[PDB]
Amino acid sequence: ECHEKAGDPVSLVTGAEILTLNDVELPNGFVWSRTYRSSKASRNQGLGYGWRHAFQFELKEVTDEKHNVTSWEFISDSADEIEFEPVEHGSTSYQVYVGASCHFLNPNIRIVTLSSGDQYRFELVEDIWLLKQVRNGIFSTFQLRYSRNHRLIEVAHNKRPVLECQYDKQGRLVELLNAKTEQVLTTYIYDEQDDLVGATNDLGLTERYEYQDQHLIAKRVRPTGFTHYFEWSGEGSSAKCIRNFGDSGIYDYRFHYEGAKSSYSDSLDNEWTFIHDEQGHLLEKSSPTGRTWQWHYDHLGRKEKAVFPDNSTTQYQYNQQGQLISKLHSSGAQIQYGYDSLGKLVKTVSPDGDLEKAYYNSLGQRVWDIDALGCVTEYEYDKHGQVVKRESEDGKKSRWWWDKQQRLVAHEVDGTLLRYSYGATDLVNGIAYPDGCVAQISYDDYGRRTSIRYFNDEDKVGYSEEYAYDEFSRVAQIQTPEGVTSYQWGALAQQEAVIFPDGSHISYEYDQQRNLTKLVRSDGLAFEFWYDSEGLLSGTVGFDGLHSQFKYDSMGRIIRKDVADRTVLYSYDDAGFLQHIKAGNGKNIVENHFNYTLGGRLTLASNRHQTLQYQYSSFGHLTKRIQGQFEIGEEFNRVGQRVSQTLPDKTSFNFSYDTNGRLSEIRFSDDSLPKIEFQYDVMGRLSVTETESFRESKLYDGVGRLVEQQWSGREKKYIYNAQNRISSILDNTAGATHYQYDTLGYVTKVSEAGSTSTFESDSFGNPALADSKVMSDRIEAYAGVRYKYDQQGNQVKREGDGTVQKRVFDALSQLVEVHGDSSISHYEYDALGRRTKKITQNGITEFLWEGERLLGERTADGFRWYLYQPETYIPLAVLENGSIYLYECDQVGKPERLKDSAGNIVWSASYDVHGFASIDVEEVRNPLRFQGQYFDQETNLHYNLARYYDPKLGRFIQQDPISIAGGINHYQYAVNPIQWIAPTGFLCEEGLKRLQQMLAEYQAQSDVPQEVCDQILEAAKESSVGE
Repeated sequence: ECHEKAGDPVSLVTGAEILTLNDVELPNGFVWSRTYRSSKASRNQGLGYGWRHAFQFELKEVTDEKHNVTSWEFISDSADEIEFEPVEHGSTSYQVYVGASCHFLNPNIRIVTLSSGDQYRFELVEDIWLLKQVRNGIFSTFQLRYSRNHRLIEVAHNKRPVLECQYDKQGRLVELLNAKTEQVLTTYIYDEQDDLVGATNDLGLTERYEYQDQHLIAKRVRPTGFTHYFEWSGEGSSAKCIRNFGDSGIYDYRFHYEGAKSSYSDSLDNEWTFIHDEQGHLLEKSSPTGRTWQWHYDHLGRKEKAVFPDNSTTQYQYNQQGQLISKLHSSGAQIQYGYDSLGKLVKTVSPDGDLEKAYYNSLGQRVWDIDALGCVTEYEYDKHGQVVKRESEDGKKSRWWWDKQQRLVAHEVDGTLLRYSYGATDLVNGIAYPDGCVAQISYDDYGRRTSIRYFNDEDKVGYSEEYAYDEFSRVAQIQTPEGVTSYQWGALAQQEAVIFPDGSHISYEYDQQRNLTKLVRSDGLAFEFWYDSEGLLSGTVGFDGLHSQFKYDSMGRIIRKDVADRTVLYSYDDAGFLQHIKAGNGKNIVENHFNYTLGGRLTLASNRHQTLQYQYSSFGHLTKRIQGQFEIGEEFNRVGQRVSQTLPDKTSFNFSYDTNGRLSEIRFSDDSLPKIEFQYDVMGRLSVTETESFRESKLYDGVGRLVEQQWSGREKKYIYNAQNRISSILDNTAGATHYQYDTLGYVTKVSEAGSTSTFESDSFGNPALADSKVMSDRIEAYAGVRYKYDQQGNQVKREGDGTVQKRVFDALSQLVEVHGDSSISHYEYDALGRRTKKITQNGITEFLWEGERLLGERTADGFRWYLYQPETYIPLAVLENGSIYLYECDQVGKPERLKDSAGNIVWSASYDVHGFASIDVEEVRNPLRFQGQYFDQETNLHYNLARYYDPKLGRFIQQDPISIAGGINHYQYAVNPIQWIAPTGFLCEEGLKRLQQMLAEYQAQSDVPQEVCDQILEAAKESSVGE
């Protein structure tokens, strides 16, 4: 038995049907669900026959005729029973092969700690044990109260009631109140028979249920529609449900029994086999493709060994207490857990040798937390049992404030101290930031968010955002200052269509089993998907072809891509990691080599051009980077911070942190270079950079947008339009630039001098100039330049004004050579996909990488290192020939000015709208154009991390391996290069991130849904492997 689309996973071979539905959900951790069970559907308590809410716990005490108890029965959801033996006071039961325990604190207090991590504190009143505490999480608890009659009412959230039960005089519940501005939420409906028939949700949704003859579910009708039918072949609790009819996306679900095995059909003619023993123990599970899972028990009720489809075994080892002690994998490492006398997880050992432990108080509070890297965290609770401090080592201590109503009044992380304010109900309507900004939220009468309005005093800045929902439960329209966006769902949360401004529409066509089949745009181009019998992506077709194969393994891992020209031939370590990659295109082999240890920490990535060996000392932190003939060390502190990074040039600059755990001082070891100091803002943003000869200060209007920059001799101001876009840039050194955009985010025209520039484009980023010529998505002619592509979709030939340039790549779609008129260049890449050596006519250039960003280079004239911001890719204070040169970057991070510590500027340049830089004063070269971009002059290109960007055309010259998961346009760099940085190539984002942007709700729409996006990301491992 297993999961099916027309219901819930089956819990018994006899055909026990389960149905879990959530009635109400609160956005603070509260939920009210219900569970139905076809088996044992002859008892009625609370709801109808078989229905049970999540707060029904009895803990009965079984008695016999001899006036002896000898048994305590604990009943949980889905009719699960556990038997505990009677013990004396101050002792526990230590139940076997279930992993539970029954602690007896006092004669009226019991604690039932299950294997999940709950406590279930029960209290005796006169003769029966009623549930009083749940403690389903670390901070989420549930308090229960009872009246003179034994009925559950007044459910609370750790201090305060948020729901009711409103029991009826008949003996059931019909309506659920709110205990605060009382209003109907569920209004259960009952017929003359004792069985749940109608739901009648608060928003008007009515879900009907009809039982055939014996309170067994025969049909169910959702409020939107797509009813589901049921048929049975037995009587009573021994009835086997067969032929589960579906109507939304499924149309066939057959179940066949044979007494010893069970076969399950599907709507795509796919059957799974299940073979059980004489009991409910699952022995074998067979897939229609050939994958077989096997289980072997220890003749005690618990599992002992598991066998996967591949030739591997996983064994378990318990103790005399019935808890899981160790789990060992075949030809690998093992995991070891350790519990306390109560039965909660207290210690866990990782396969890499890093232990994680904690401590639980006598009231369930967790204190003295220690992570894997090593950090003592001290928890502090108030009189009401809520964390107030959560203090770690070296700052990183939060602060929480509560009122008489025990509501979140103030929360602090690193010094923000933002305040919250609630309205007339238990919902926060106002947020006050320490910079003066105030964000108000306006809701509707159904408790949903409708409007958000930001406003700041003494500056007159702010905007608004609005949302409009659909008929039943979905979002229909979102109105932002940029524009309006509409959505159309397929009555099953599928979003059949999305509508973007300027008349843009994207349609999604699904198929059976609810799989994304086709994505159609407005111009007729379609992206097609094809799945196999296993539900995985078996093929993809882009807007211009590019067929794929996507071969998988017996465990669910991709083996080869084979996208119409070249396979990758992935080879795994046979333990859970990648080992080898061999790609080929026209007699071109790369032969990458990967080595991994038990639990990560590869420490090795071998290639034909590099070695890339790493070293770890202790606590799981890296301490040595050995790249080719270069060695970089580290001096990680006992608290986890890193200081005194040693370089092969014997520089070894030291770091010094301050309160709240932030970088505050950088002191070189040369004893001749001055130190650079940083000063952050109350909001947590870097504001001042101070040095004896360089003072930089960036200001903010009070909302989170950068407005003014000063460098003690030069000032830059930015003026935004009504659409929250950079409109005017005024530099103190005789400069005024104005931008004008279209209805979308693209730029239409720019004016910087007596001459102006104009651009035209459609709603998909393609150029719409008078001389632009594109076939489907690639540019064939632009500004008199002819581009000749290949079968893959990469710029191969470029014909400009009397100049022809050819480009040749490798089998990994990486540019390896470029031929021109008199300049032939070659490039070398390592196993991580980064450029390590450049061979040109000028000389040999070597690059050193530190993670994802570049760190220094060697141009055969000495050593020069590049420094960046603490947590930003903006370069600053480059070190060369024992001299520090300070940079001056704009709001995007493009270095335009560079000056030594003497008062005179040594490098000056100016950038255009397309990213090209015209240099006028050049004494010290600066090949950095954007954040993480390297500028090649011999080819006049930009290289972020794996792709070449063209500053003249304004977009990349090749498609990324996650093009479908990145955006609708495979060549678009960004919608506008004024507010987007897009580091490391793909995955563009905003350059400046504001804290107020976290309050806005999710857009609930993407270019590709999460499932297909994850399936695409997992299918491309050659570009996602790192450290």
